Amino acid sequence: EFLHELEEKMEVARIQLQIQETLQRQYSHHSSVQDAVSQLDSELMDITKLYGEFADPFKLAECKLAIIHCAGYSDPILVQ
Amino acid sequence: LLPPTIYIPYLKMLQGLANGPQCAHYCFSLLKVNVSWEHFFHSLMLYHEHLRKDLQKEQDGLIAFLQLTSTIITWSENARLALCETPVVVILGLLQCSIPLKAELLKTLAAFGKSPEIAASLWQSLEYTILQTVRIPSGIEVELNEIESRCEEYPLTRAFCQLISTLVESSFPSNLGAGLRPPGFDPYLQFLRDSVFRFRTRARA
Repeated sequence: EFLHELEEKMEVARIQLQIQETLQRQYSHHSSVQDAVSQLDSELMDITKLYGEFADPFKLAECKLAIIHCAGYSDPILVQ
Repeated sequence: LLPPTIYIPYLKMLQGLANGPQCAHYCFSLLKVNVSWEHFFHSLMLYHEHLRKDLQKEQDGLIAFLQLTSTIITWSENARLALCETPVVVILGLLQCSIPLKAELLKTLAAFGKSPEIAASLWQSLEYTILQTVRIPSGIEVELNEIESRCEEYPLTRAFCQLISTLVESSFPSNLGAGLRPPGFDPYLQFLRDSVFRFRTRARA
C-alpha cells in the first residue's frame, strides 16, 4: 500500500513536470509569473487543482487528458 | 362512472371483453362510435403535461389506460392504422417522461407499428426519443451511452426490445439519424452488446 501511494505520487509528479515544461514553451506566460513554477516544483498538487487551475486556463488539453486518465474519469462526453 | 378508480377498472374490464378478433373490433367501434378514443388519448396527454410541469393513483389510471389500448391494438387489422393516427403522437410524448410505464407505452407503441413502409414516423420517434440528450463523440461507447442513459430500468429495456423487434421486422429509413449523428441502424445492435452479453448474469430465470 506504501507502493500504492508511491506510484500514484510518481504519476502526479510527472504531470507537473510536463505542465512545467510546457509553461516554458508557452509564450502566453510572463516570466515574472514565476510563481506558477515555484508552485509546480514546490509540491504535489490536487488533481482537481492541477486540472482546473492549470490545464484549463493554459489550455493544455494533452495534460488535462492525461490527468483524467490517472483520475480514471470515465465520462465519455467530458472525455470526448 | 367517472371516479378515477371506477374509470380505471372500467378500462380493464373492457380489455377482457376485447378478446376475439371479433370482439376487439366491437370494442374499437364502441369508443369510436356509440367516451371516445380521442378522450382517452387526451387523458394521457393531460397526464403527460401534469407530470412534466410538476418536475400511485395516476399509475393505476395510466397503467389501465395502456393495458386497454394494448389489448385492442394487438387484436385488430386496418383499424390499427386508425388508432395509430390518435395515440401514436401522444404515446411518444409520454415515453419521453420518466414514468415508472415507460416499458408499457413501448409495448403499446409496438402494437401500433404497421407492417408496411409507413414505419418511418415510428423510427424517427425512437431515434429522436436515445439521441436527443446524448452527446456523441466521433467513440462507439458514447452511442451506447445514449441508449443506456434513457433505457435505465429493466422494464424499459424489455419494452424497447419489443418495439425494436417490431420495427426491425422487415424495414427502416435510409440514413437514419441523419443530422444528429453518424447515421445508420448499427448503433442499435451495439446496444444489444450491453444487453445480451449480462443476460447470462440476470437476477430470475
